[PDB]
Amino acid sequence: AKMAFTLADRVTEEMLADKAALVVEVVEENYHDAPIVGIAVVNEHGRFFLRPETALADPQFVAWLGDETKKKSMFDSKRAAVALKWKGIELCGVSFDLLLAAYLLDPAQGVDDVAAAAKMKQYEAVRPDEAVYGKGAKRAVPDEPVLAEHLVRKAAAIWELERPFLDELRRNEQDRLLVELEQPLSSILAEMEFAGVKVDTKRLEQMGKELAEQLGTVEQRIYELAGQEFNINSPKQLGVILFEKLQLPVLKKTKTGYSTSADVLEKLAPYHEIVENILHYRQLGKLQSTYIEGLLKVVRPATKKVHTIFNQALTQTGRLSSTEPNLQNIPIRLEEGRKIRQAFVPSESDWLIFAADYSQIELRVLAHIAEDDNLMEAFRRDLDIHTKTAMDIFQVSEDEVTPNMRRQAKAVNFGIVYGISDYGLAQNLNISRKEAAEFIERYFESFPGVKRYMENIVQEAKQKGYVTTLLHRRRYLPDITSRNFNVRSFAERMAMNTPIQGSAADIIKKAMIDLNARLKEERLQAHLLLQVHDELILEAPKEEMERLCRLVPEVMEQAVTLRVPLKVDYHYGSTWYDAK
DNA sequence: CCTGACTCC
DNA sequence: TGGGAGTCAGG
Repeated sequence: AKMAFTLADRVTEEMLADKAALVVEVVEENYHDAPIVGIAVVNEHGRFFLRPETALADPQFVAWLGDETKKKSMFDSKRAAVALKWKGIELCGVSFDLLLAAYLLDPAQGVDDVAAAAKMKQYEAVRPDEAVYGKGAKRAVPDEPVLAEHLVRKAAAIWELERPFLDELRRNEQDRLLVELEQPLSSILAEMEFAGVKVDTKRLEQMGKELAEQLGTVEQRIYELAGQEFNINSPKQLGVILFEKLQLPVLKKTKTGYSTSADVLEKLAPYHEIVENILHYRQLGKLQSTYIEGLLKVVRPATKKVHTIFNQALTQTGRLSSTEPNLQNIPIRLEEGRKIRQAFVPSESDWLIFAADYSQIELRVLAHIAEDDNLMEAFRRDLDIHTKTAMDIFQVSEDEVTPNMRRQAKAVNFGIVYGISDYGLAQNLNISRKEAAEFIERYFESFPGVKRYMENIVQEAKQKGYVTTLLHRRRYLPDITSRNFNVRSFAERMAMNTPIQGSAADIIKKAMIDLNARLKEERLQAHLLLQVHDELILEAPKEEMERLCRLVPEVMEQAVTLRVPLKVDYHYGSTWYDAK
């Protein structure tokens, strides 16, 4: 705990070396248009702290930040990059991101500050951010000498930890996953977040006004049916109405009381008509609270854009997540909610939304990894995979598959990927459990390679302690040999599912990198707006639709080569709603 | 604050 | 007794 550093008043030349650890500190969790509170640089020549007002107005330092040949090691470079974009400054030459390095080494550690990464290599000459800034209403930037030391210690940590982290990644055969996939993707996500998505607020506000009316009507219908007013949004009060007043059967309990889950309420419809009304109300209520009000609260009013933050270092499987607002859970399944998408529009006149989605990428990945002959052959023929499973399960010709049979078979196909049990499948489909069990037993008899994969992958997890994806992402599963059935079983389902979900994540991430390259190469104005796990959303001048119709699916389908084809569907239109 | 509701993949 | 997420109101 004896670290010399220079608290500089102006920028000097020795601060602009062609390799440095750089800290551009943004303390607000949402870094969009957020203040930069301080800057640290550590390099061959020493350690430096700079005041943003100085350094970000210094044409020399700004030149250095944007010089691609001046290499920077950072932690969470996307945060710095975006915060600098809001200040009108370009950051290039980031060659190492410790956040992403830590994430690839072990997603379970939940590393979100430099101290937590440093802990992976027993480096303790740096403090947690929460310790320096405090939490909640106590959160605050400390006095300059304290801030400065903290920023410098974070930079010094990055400086000393780069080699050890790269050394383990390389030993794990994950170094390319970092340098050629995650770090390039970070820059692309930075572009997407900063560009944002334009919102039709007049349309959203009108929809909210009508929703309020409808909510009120449904609400009063519910009180009439219930014979009493209560808070419908309180599972506790609801549970009293349903299971005590109306004496409906109790199908499930949770740790706190009667369950009122959608699954449960659906099964109560043969008993009382009120449950259907209540489901409708809770649906409409979430629309109003989250997709009207919540969304309007985060729109930047002068530009009418919303700027999500894609968390790249959070999920245990390699997926992104999306926050403040979450733009990866915009309604689509019910027409009532789907119309929310009418409010998501192009950012320029005479532009259109272009949405491209992988068809059944998880099942194609399963087919590939399990190398199951019958499943691979179906995909090579582009036979409807749900129709095919229905034929095997029910043992019928293709022309005998009722839409109900296909409905059930779809539930089987997707459920196998999550390790569904017969209980779960019976409840999902609301069918006989004896029958549900027979569906699963017949599925594995028809796709024996999948059965072998599920057995082999759990054996692998037990022997190695972790499972891996196509592009060498890992997930450690230290509970896989627990003597406790629930704990062990959950870990076995993670072993089964993670190579599937995680490889699908790998593939779309690489597609984004390849797509951006192709877009720039061809000087197209089109650009990415969102990723939604197995979907990519873009906007572009209307003139460019013809090109994207060929280019986007092609790049997505060719991202990796599997033993089965990848297939991508696509649509475009005047709003996200219309891109279907 | 957690829990259980809704939303998405 | 179904894998991975985030936000919301109620309590």
